[PDB]
Amino acid sequence: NYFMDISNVLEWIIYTTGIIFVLPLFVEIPAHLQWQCGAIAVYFYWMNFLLYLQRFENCGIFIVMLEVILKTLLRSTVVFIFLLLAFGLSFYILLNLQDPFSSPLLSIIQTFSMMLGDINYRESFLEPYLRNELAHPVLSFAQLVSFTIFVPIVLMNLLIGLAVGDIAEVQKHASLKRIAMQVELHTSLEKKLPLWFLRKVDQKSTIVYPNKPRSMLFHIFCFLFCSLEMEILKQKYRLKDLTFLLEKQHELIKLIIQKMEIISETE
Amino acid sequence: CPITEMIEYLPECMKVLLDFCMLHSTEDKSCRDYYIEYNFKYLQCPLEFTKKTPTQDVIYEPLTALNAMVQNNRIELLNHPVCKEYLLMKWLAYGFRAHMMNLGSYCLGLIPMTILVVNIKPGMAFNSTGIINILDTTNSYLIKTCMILVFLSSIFGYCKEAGQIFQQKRNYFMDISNVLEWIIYTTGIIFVLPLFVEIPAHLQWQCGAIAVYFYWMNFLLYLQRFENCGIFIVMLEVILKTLLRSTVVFIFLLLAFGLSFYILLNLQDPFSSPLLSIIQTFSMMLGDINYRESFLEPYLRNELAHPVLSFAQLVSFTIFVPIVLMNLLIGLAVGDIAEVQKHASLKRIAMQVELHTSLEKKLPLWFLRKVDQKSTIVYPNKPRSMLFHIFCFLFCSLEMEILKQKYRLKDLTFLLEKQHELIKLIIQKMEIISETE
Ligand SMILES: CCCCCCCC/C=C\CCCCCCCC(=O)O[C@H](COC(=O)CCCCCCCCCCCCCCC)COP(=O)([O-])OCC[N+](C)(C)C
Ligand SMILES: CCCCCCCC/C=C\CCCCCCCC(=O)O[C@H](COC(=O)CCCCCCCCCCCCCCC)COP(=O)([O-])OCC[N+](C)(C)C
Ligand SMILES: *CC(=O)N(CCCOC)c1nc(-c2ccc(OC)cc2)cs1
Repeated sequence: NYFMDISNVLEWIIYTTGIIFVLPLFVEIPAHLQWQCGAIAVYFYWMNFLLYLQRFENCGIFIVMLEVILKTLLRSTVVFIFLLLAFGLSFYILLNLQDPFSSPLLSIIQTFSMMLGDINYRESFLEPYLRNELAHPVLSFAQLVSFTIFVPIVLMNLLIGLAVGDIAEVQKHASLKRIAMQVELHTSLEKKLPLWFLRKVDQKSTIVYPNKPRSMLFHIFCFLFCSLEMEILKQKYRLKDLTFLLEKQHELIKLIIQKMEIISETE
Repeated sequence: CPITEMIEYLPECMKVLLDFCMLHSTEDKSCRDYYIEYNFKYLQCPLEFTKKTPTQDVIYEPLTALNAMVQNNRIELLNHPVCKEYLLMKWLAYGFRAHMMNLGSYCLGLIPMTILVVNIKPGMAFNSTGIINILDTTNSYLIKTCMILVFLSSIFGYCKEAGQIFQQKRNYFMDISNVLEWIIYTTGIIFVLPLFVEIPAHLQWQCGAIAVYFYWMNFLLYLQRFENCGIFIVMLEVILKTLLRSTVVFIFLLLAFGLSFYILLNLQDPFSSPLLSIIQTFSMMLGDINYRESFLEPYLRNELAHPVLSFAQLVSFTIFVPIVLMNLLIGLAVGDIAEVQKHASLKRIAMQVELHTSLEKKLPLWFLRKVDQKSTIVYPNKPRSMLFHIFCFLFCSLEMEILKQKYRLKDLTFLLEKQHELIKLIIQKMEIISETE
C-alpha cells in the first residue's frame, strides 16, 4: 500500500546515496562518484526535512499551500512542454549561428531560461542586427515580439491567478485544518502504544492556576511558538408548526358551524 | 416531453427517478461475484427520432436528457453515477476511436517535420538523395520517407479543407483554426518541394521556420477535447482576449515613450532609428531598463545631451509602464481566472457532452444500432484489465429555500382568509338572547 508514496522514495534515495558517499572507509571509490553522490544526498536531506515540519502548528499550513500550488503546476506541465517546444525549435531555426542556439536541446533550455523575462535583447537580437549577422531579420523580430507577448506576460499571469485562487481556498479553512492535523496525529500515534502505558500516562482532570506563572527556556519557547442557513432552517421549522396548528383550528371552526343552533336567522 | 420538464422544474424528483435505475445484486460488498447494474432507459429518446426523416417531421438532438441537464445547470444530476457510467459507455462505444483517428491523422504530419528539422543543420539545401553543401548520404532513406509523409499529409489536408469549403458555405470565415491550417499546409508544402522543383535554400528554411512554429502552436487546440487539459486552454483563451482588448492603450503609451527616448537618446546605438527605439521600449517593458549602460555611464562621460530631462524621463517610465500597467494586467488575469474557475466542473462535462452530441449526428444509423447498449454491469470487487494502470496514472442554495418559504407563507395566508370568512358567517347567523342592548 506504500508504493504510491513519495516520502518512501525520498528515503530510499537519501539512504542509498548517503551509503555511497561514505563507503571509502571500507572500499576505495574514485572521488568523482563520491562527490556526485554527496551532491544528491545533501540536496535531498534538506529537501525531505520540510516534510517533518508538517507536524508542527506554526509551519504546516505553508507546506500544505506549497503542496497545492505544486500539484497545480504539475497539471499545467503539458501546456508548458508544447508551448516551450514550439518557441525553442523556432529559435533554433532562426538563430542558429549563435552559441546559445547551437543545439536543439540547448535552445530549449535557453527558452526555458528566457521564460522569466531575461530576454537578452541587446546581446542576441540588436547587436547581431547592426552587424548584418542575422539571417531573416524581420521574421526574427516578429518571433521576439510574439514570444514576449505569450510566455512572460500571459502564462506567468495565469500561474499567478491560479496560485491566488488556491491560496484563498486553503485559507478559507485553515483553523479547522490545523486542529484536524493535530488530532489525527494523536489518534494515529495512540493506536500503536501498549494499553498499560496508556493506563499509566493518562489523566482525567487538570488544575490550572491563572495567577501563578508557569515555569527562561519556557519563555524562549513561547516566544518561538508565537450562519444564515441555520437561522432560515429554524424559520422553516417554526412556520411548519404554525401551519399545522392553524389547520387544527380551522377544523374546530367547521365543527362549530356544524353543531350551531340557528333560530330567528333562517331563510 | 415530461423528462425534460422534470429536469427543468423539479430536479430532486429526477434524482429519485435515477435512483430507481441503479440495481444492487446481492447487497454484499465483500463478494467477488457481486455486481451492480446501470439501466439507461430514461436518458435518451429512441434513435429513430434523432435522424431527419421525411415521415417524422419532428426531430430530437441525441443525448436528450443530458443536453437538458446541461442547459439548466443541474450539476448535481450530472455527478450522479448513472450519468457518469452513461458517458463512460458512450466514450468507449465510438468516441475514443474517432478521437484517436482524428489525432493520428494530424500527428502523421506533425512528427516527420520535427524529425526532418532536428536531423538536418539549418541553412543547407537538402534533396531526396541528401544534403547539398558534394552530397551527404547515410540519412537519405529517412529523409526521403519523411518528406513524402509531409507532402501527402499536406495534400490530404487540402482535400479535407476544400471539402469543408464546399460544405460549410462561408460560415467558417470567422475562424482562426481554418487559417492556421491554411498556413501550416501551404508552408509545409513549400518546405518539401525540392523533391520536385529546385528552390533556393533561403526560402526553404524561411518556410520551415514558420511551419515548425505553427504545427506545435496549432497542436494545443487538440488538447481541448481532453478532460485533464482543456480548462487551461480556455483560461489562456480568456486572458489572451483581454490582452487584445488592452492593445490600443499599449500602442499609444508605448509610442509616447518610444518617440521620447528616440529624441533624447539619439547618439546611442539602440535608439538610432525610431522603429528600433519602439522595439527597445517594448523590451524595456518587463523591467530590463539597462540603467548603468544607457543612463549612468554616458552621464559620467558627458555624453548625454539634456541630462535632467533624461533622468526625469527615466523615472516617469519606471513609474508608468513596469509598475502600473503590469499590475493592471495581473489584476485582470486574477479576475478572469476566478470567473472561469467559478464554473469549471460544469464546463468540463458540457464540453464532453457537446463533443459526443456533435459527433453522433454524422454517423449512419445502422452503426448506431450496432454499437449502442442499454445496460451495463459493473463488478466492484474484480479489478479492471499494466497499460491500463499507466493510463490511469496519466489520467489522474439559500434562494430555493427562501422560495419554498414564500410558497408556504402564501398557502398560509390563503387558508387564514377562508377561516376569517367562516367566522364572519358565524357572527351573521348567531342567536343572541339575554345579551342584547
Ligand atoms: C525544459 C524543461 C521544462 C520542464 C518543466 C516541467 C514542469 C513540472 C513541475 C513540477 C511537477 C512535479 C513535482 C514533483 C513532486 C511534487 C509532489 C509533492 O511533493 O507533493 C506532496 C507533498 O507536497 C509538499 O508540500 C512537499 C514538498 C517537498 C517535496 C520536494 C521534492 C522535489 C525534488 C525533485 C527534484 C529532482 C531533481 C534532481 C536533480 C539532481 C507529496 O505528494 P502527496 O502524496 O500528495 O502527499 C503525501 C505527503 N506525505 C503524507 C508524504 C507527507
Ligand atoms: C511594438 C509591438 C507592440 C505589440 C503589442 C500587441 C499586443 C496584442 C496581443 C495579442 C492579441 C492578438 C492574439 C491573436 C489570436 C488570439 C485568439 C485565440 O487564439 O483565441 C481563441 C482560442 O484561444 C486559445 O486558447 C488558443 C491559443 C493558441 C493560438 C495561438 C496562435 C497565435 C500565433 C500568432 C503569432 C504570429 C507571429 C508570426 C511570426 C513568425 C480563438 O478564437 P475563438 O474563435 O474565440 O475560439 C475558437 C476556438 N476553436 C473553436 C477554433 C477551438
Ligand atoms: C423526453 C425523452 O427523452 N423521452 C423519454 C424516453 C423514455 O421512454 C421510452 C422521449 N420519449 C419519446 C417517445 C416517443 C414515441 C415512442 O414510440 C413508442 C417512444 C418514445 C420521445 S422523447
